Parts: sequence; structure tokens; C-alpha cells
Amino acid sequence: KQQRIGVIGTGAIGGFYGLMLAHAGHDVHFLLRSEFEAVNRAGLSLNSAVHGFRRLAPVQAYHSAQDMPPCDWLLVGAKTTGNHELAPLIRAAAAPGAKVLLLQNGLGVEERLRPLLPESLHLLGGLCFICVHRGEPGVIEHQAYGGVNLGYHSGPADERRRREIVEEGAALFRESGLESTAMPDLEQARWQKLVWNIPYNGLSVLLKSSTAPLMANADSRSLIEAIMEEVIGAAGACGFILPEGYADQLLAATERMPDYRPSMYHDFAHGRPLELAAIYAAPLARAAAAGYRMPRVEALHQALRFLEAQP
Amino acid sequence: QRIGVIGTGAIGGFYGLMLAHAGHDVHFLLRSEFEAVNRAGLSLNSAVHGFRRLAPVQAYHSAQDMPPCDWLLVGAKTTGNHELAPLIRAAAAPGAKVLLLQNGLGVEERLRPLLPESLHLLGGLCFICVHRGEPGVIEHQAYGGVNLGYHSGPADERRRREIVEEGAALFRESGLESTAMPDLEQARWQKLVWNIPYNGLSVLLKSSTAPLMANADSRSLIEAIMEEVIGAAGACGFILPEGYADQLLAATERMPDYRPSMYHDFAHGRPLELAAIYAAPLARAAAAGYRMPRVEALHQALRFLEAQP
Repeated sequence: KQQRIGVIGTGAIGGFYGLMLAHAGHDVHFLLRSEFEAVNRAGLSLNSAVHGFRRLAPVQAYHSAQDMPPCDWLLVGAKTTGNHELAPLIRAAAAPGAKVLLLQNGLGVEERLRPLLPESLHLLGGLCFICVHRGEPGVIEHQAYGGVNLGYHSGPADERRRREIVEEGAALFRESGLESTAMPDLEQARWQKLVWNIPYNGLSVLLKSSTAPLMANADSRSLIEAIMEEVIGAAGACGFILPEGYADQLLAATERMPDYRPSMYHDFAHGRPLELAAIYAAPLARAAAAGYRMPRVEALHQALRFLEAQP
Repeated sequence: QRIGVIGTGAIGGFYGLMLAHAGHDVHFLLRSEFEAVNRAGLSLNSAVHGFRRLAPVQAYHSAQDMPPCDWLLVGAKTTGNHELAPLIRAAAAPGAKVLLLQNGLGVEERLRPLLPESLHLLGGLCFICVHRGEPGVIEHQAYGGVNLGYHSGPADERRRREIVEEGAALFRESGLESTAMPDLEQARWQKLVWNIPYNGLSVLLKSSTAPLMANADSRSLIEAIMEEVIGAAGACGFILPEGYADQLLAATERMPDYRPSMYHDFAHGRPLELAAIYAAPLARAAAAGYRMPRVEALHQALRFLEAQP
């Protein structure tokens, strides 16, 4: 054990990164909200096209955060919908001055969790470009990618120490065989990830499709691109100019990608609440504050809200 | 005068029967359910006008068999208008009036090169909830009014107002609300404010009018789409009535749960009327330098859904 790592919320994201870190020799402890008794006896298994089959058995699984030991890094892989009840779990599992890394999508996530996080804890964001989902209980299906873009949000660190901490988190993933990048601007990096999540998550639910049919059809492809330009323009209006041709890079990488159902697709099929607040409502309100309209995203958001309310 | 119904669908059947029930001489052309009508007749189940039956009914299997008609009502889906052109020509009398009881934009101009220039081409915008039930049975749930406008033909401006008013009198004397519109293109834009949101969202959200109006998010979406259509119409010079969006929303609130034309078409595998209802007003708005992002996105999603198995 070089670093003790706690995983708050052990879904596909939390289980994957926690297992990859554990396979690198770190002491990883998994907090299970919904899957404890299954995962505890079965273990954690990884079906990965990138890294091959991996397994962690037995798992250091816990059903209550108080049972967990003080960890140096807390990785939150849970959905942003349960972030309001996250603070007592993090505080219960955190070693003094622990680093909290939200492996979560959307916008404004860290800012909404900080009020109830002790000032002595560092708060970081991690934007995961990864194709992963839950198969059988305790089994993790990894189809592609896995890179993590880390950014610092808040905490007791000065500017030099902030860069060192982000670099430290990136080294954890890199030594685990995962690509990872220290980002200089977490909020800019969150806008960059929205360019993929906003069209693909919502259209996969709305059109009940996956990435390959969405990219194959010419009309859905133009719709994705127009939505991407809305997010790019909303980011620009709020002060963040994204890389040139960023939409083309996302479109090109998604074509090469295997057929993938986004996490929101799985959420809707399993009846789980969709991450509309972080992925849609928050960027819509930020753009509205800057006087920038996102008509397709706003309509896509209204449709998803309708679909979630329908029987 | 003599009235022919080219394609006795839900629209043509309803308006043909109402005209015939008022004493007019109506001649129905049946293309795919001639067998059932030519015995039992045509029956109407109307929550407004009640139960009416036409028996016997002047039914024809071929447009060649029909007598020359002075009025030709066309109520079929716009996708088959090209195939319908020989039918209209065969049943048309000299100087006949062709009334396209069809939705969308640019419908008459796309049919005009296939019709003789001696014929008058009119548009009829039907604010009506109607669908085919049993063979020979027309189910009418609400409304039924027709707004008539002149498109093309040999008539001068004075003769154009007389012909539109003559057609409006046909329907009004049959017990239907009907208005003569001075601008057919403006009249088509105002009907698009309903068809564009309700027809597409009913397919996209797999919903009908009542659940779309009961949910606040779908209602906000419909209103935003309506404002895009109102803005695109104004960008092309046509000022729509004040509070027109709230007007349509109010009439949709009162009417019973309705599955639009496009919903039934998508469910039964029929090709959707995307060209006339979405592609044409989008291209017309683009030429006027006005964007309709929600309508464009809606059109793209519908085309995707149509291409899916």
C-alpha cells in the first residue's frame, strides 16, 4: 500500500477505477450503496477489451462509511444525483487532508458539494472518457478508453501545491495503466466533456439508440453536431473558448468507438433518475445568465424531462 | 355543383359526406377500400354532428369512370400527390376547382406543374380531429372548420375572391365552419403552428395531445416550437394573429385526446409527411434568413426514427 484509496459509490465508474488502482498495488476500500452483499461474496470482475480480464477477490467492501479506514484519496464514482448525501460519507472515510476526486460528469458539481465538505479536504474533479457499464452483479464491462482528466476545484492548497496534487492524482491513474492528464482549468474541462455528454446521453435516450446507429444516420449526425456547437458556443459565452475543431475530434473518436450505450441510456432502462440537473439544467442556466440561448439543448432537456415523467 | 372526392380517406370522406348530406351531388373515388363502401355506404361517427350514413353512395373504382366534376376535394396525404395528378385530371371538368384539403407548405406549387393551367388550384386548411375507423366508417372527434385560399389558375383577383367564397359557402351551408382567406400562403403558415409541434412530438415522444398538454415540459416545448413557426412566418412577411399560440394551446386543451395523422402513419409503417410539414417551411425560412433550431432538430429526429427498423 502506497496510498489508501476509498471508493464512495461502487458502480461501473467507481468499480473500474478502484479495481485498476487496486491492481496497481494500492489499498482500495469500496463503499457499496446498492451492491454490497452481491459484490462482497462474488467479488469484482472486469471484462475489458483494453486491459483484458481482471479480478479483485476478496473485495474490501463496506456498507457503511464509518466502517471504512481513513483514506488518502476518496474517489466518487456515483451519479451526481446522490451528491447531496455525499458529504457525511466522505467526511467519515477521509484521512486528515484527504483528496476528494469526483469522477462525475456535468457542470458545477464541485461547487455544489463544497459547502458541506470540511475546509481541510481538497476537492478535485475527474472527467472520465470511458465506455463502461454494469453487466452481471459484480461484473464490469469495459469496452474502450478510460482516460481521466483531473482538475483542482478548492481546498487548503496554494497554486504550486494545487498543481502538485492534480499531478499526484494523474500519476495514480497513469501507474495503473490508465491514460490521465492534469488539467489547468477544471471548469473549462467540464465544459469540454459536456460537448460529448449533452448530445450523446440525451439522444441515446430520446432516439432509443446507441452511438453507432446515431453516427451512421446522417440526420442524427447533423443533430449531434448542431448540439455540440450549441455547447461550444455556451462555453464561449461564459468565458471558456474550447479547442478549435473540438466537435470534429469528438465526432471522429465516436465513429471509431464500438457501439456504446451511454450511462444515461442504462439509467432510463433501469428506471434510475437521470443526471439532468448536472448535465442539462446547470449549463442551461449558466448560458441563460450570460444571455446565450441553447435551443436544441433546451428542447432536448424538456423532452428528457417529459420521458422521465411518462409511465 | 358536381363534387368529386379524389381518395376517400378520413379527410375526403368526412367532407365529401357532409357536402353530400347537405344535398350536393358528390362522387367518391375509392382506391383501396372500394369493396366495403360499395354496399354499406359511408357512415360518420361524429361527436359534433352525430351519426350520419350515406346510402346509396355514388362510388367509382377508376377516375375515368367519374363524371366531370366542378369541384375536386383532395384529402389524401401529400406524399402521394404526384400519383394523384392523373386522377385529378381525369375527373376534372373544364375549369374545375381543385381543393387540396392538405397540410404543410408549398403543396399547391409542387402539384401545379402536373395540372392544366385552366384548372383552379385551391388550398383547404382543415382544423379537424378525424380518423378512419372501420371500413366505410369515419370517426370525427372535434372541430372541422376549413380555411380556403386561392393559389393558381386563370381567374383574376376579383374572380379569385368569388371562387374561394363559393367553396367556403359549400362547407358552411353543409353545417361546417368555413372562412375565405385572402392569402393562402399565410393561411398555411398558421396551420403549420399546430402540425409542426403536435404531429412531430406525438411521434417523437410516443404521445398524444392530452399527455403532451398535461406535462409542463412538453407544453413549454410545444409553445417554443410554435413561437419558432410564428417567427418564421413573419420573417417571410406573414403576420399571424395576436396570441395565436395561446389560441391553439387553448383549443388543444379543450379537445379530447387525439393521435395526429403522423402518429398513425409512423405506427402503421406509412411514410411520414415530413417534406410538406417540415422540410418545406425550413427551406422557406432559410431563404428568408430565419432559423428554426427546434423545428430543424425535430425534423432530423423524425427522419432518424423513420430510418430505424
